[PDB]
Amino acid sequence: EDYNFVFKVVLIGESGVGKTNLLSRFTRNEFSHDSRTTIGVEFSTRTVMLGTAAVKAQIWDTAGLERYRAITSAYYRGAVGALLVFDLTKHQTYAVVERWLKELYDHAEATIVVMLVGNKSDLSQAREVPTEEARMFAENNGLLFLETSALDSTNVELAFETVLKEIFAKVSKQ
Ligand SMILES: Nc1nc2c(ncn2[C@@H]2O[C@H](COP(=O)(O)OP(=O)(O)O)[C@@H](O)[C@H]2O)c(=O)[nH]1
Ligand SMILES: [Mg+2]
Repeated sequence: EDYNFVFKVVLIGESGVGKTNLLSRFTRNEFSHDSRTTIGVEFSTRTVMLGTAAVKAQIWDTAGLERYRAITSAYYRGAVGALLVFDLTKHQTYAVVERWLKELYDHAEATIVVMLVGNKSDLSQAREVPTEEARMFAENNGLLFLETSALDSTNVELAFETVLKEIFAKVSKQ
């Protein structure tokens, strides 16, 4: 229980993109295919060293994020980070990224650090979203960017640590 900050980081994007498995990989180094999940919303935690600061990352996840729900407001409330995940082998999951941003900014504060994540990079042979295209989008929209694989661990820790360093930088100036 050595930590100085608690950072709430929510995972968002279409179902099937890998959000639950980015959580499990980062927090438990685990990867399932059909994940046992509780009803509604959950989080898992991981303490991370940022230089000499101890930060407790609170990673939030759910299966039904969906604007009609009463719970959406509470889900986003107090979030200082977000990973907006798409499946790089499914163009459709990336085509709705703008819509997810809008949903996110209706409920999160503008200071939230957002990373656009292209997941399933181990399947880059079957890619439908050029890295360059996704990268420019993120730059035009004030989003950090990375491609990850929750399956092969590529960039998962880096994804989370980059968001967390950006949050810490930011909140130090608040
Ligand atoms: N090849 C590959 N499959 C993945 C990856 N991440 C998740 N999956 C699979 O995609 C499916 C959905 O992933 P899940 O974590 O439940 O996504 P969620 O619906 O966004 O929470 C499951 O079969 C996962 O095992 C990845 O990085 N690579
Ligand atoms: Mg899930």
